[PDB]
Amino acid sequence: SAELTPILPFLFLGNEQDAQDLDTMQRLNIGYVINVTTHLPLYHYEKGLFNYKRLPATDSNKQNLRQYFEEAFEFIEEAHQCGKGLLIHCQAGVSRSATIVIAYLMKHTRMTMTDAYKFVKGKRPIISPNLNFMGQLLEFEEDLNNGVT
Amino acid sequence: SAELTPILPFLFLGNEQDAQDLDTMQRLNIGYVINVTTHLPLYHYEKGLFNYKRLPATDSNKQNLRQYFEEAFEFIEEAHQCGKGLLIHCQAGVSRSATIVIAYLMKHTRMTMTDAYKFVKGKRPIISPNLNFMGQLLEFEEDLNNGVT
Amino acid sequence: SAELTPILPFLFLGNEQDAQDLDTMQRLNIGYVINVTTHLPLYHYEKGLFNYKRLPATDSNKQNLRQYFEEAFEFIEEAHQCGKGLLIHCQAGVSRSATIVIAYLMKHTRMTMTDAYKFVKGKRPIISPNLNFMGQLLEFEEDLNNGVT
Amino acid sequence: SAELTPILPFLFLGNEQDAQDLDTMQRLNIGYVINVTTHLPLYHYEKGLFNYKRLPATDSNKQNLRQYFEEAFEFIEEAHQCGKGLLIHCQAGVSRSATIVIAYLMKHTRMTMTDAYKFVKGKRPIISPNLNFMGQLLEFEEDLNNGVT
Repeated sequence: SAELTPILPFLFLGNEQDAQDLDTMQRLNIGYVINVTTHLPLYHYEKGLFNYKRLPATDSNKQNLRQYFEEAFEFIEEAHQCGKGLLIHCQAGVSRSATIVIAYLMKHTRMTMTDAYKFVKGKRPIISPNLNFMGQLLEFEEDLNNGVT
Repeated sequence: SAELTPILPFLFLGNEQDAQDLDTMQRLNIGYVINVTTHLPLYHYEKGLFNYKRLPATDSNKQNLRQYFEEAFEFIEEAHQCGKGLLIHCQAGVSRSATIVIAYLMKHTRMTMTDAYKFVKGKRPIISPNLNFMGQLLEFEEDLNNGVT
Repeated sequence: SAELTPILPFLFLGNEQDAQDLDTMQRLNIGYVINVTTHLPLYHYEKGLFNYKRLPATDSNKQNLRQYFEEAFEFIEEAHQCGKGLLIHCQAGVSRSATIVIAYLMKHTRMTMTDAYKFVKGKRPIISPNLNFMGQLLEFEEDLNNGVT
Repeated sequence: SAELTPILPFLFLGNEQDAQDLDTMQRLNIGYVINVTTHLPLYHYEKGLFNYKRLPATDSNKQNLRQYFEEAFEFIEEAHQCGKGLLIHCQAGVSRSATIVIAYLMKHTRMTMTDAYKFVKGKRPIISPNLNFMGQLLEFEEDLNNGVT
């Protein structure tokens, strides 16, 4: 399967198997995990080693991900400001979780949607957010451009 | 091997190799060809069997295909009205030709983008991603949904 | 369906679906809703988040909309003077609600009836007030021109 | 967007780059151009497609733009009456051209300065600050509020 992807030094995009790799996460100084699924466990919750957030979304055509953008960015920024890394994952690292990372890059590194997509896809070539999510990323771009978030 | 792909009784999608299958073209009653590249030959041109239109695109970062939509739709319709089939092809991955097919299904059979995409990909499972064309289709969808002329 | 239409920075024209989209309304800083129907609910009334006004009109050939113009304008102006936006809707955003917006623009931005129509239609191409309403907009123009309101 | 900006059905605002987009101009039915610089070319002049007016300003300390308002309004109106669009452009930041657009909205659609500014910036989020033009618009607002001719 595809390896865990460093996006920034403190932000890693991955799949459910990555979220179980305790040794890798501790090597990378990860202290925060975002699980972008309704149904997966928070792996290693009971060892109390990470701070977790669930964004309980499906990968469907009606799922609203935009509603979770602000919360996710705040959590990435919490990890960032205290010098820890954050792992964000869904099942494959292809769609839900990639959409959140692209959006983070749009807001916080001011990349266009196209540039943030290519930035992530260059690092993790299997990403492919569904068209619903792609439409949300375009509306998010509009709203960022007009100062509307 | 493979061959060109039925989309509607009068509309077929294919790649570079598929366009060279003169036997399949005649059996499927294809009378019209759209070649969505600047550099490929008009296959079978010298035989004088078909009506051609070249849309001289590239599969590049800034290629505008929306500009050709109205012209391609008119030519599909002229074949439709004549009782002949039209093949639209580009190259391996069918990214440019699929973009125009999806557009035609969105405008003329009123499918949403996601539904037209799924309709085409169900028939033609390999569609190379192109973020630029995907964005032109999402904008074309917004325009159709808003009733823009 | 057509997307919600910003007419002015504090005035949005929409359909019944738009009036349910709580997240969009709060993003747009909407604090006021006008519902131009007799029979639809005031969506989200029970969350006590918006100020509402019902203009309980039908889309018929006998319906008097002029009688509601002054009330609607006062409400739009309440929203405007306190720095909030207003969403006005009927079922489709096509006829009743569009007529009210066109009339607001005639009185408060001094647009002719033709110019206010084209202004709204340019932003929301699906609008089409019925001929009864169009006749009322013309007599409203007369009364504005003569100072008779 | 990467092109000129609709303000009213017949009035568009843009920069140096936007003025060079001959396809966008024709598609939007722009027949008229106001170039608010002393030094830029009249783009597309040799094609004989458009009616031009140069307002030979600079974006400087003491540049008076108020002096051109009446002339620019007459030209906008001539286009409006003709059924054609008018593009007004200057350079990156659109400070001079936006000043004239805001002036026209204040005089002809009677928006307050702040509301006209917000209307334009909502459509065109980058407006370079110019304290001198802002002061001219504030004095023009006072004149209009006092009924000065």
